[PDB]
Amino acid sequence: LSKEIYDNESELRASQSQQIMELVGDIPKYSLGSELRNRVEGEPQSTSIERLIEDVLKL
Amino acid sequence: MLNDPIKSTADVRLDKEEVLSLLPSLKEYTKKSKELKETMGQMISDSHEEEIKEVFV
Repeated sequence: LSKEIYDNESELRASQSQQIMELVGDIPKYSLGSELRNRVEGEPQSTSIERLIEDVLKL
Repeated sequence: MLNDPIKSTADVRLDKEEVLSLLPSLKEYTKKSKELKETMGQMISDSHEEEIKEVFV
């Protein structure tokens, strides 16, 4: 019974995981450069203006 | 070493007035270059460099 309860809740969780992954993208990852996501996550410890230039034209 | 063009901006044109106001010293360099070319042309035309270059050969 607990296995069937888990299977039903996993079937309910599948639609929720597909819906919450198909929301508005809000400019998601794997689309920016390295320096944009590094400035998102904070403390990059290595500034380089050439990579900022080559990545700011990719957004 | 060619005159390298500006990087692709994805349909954002080169607004020369905005980037000229962003670098205001470039107008000072432009007027200094105009005065320098004026003085050098006055020095060249007085020296008759083209005249003595064309009368010889």
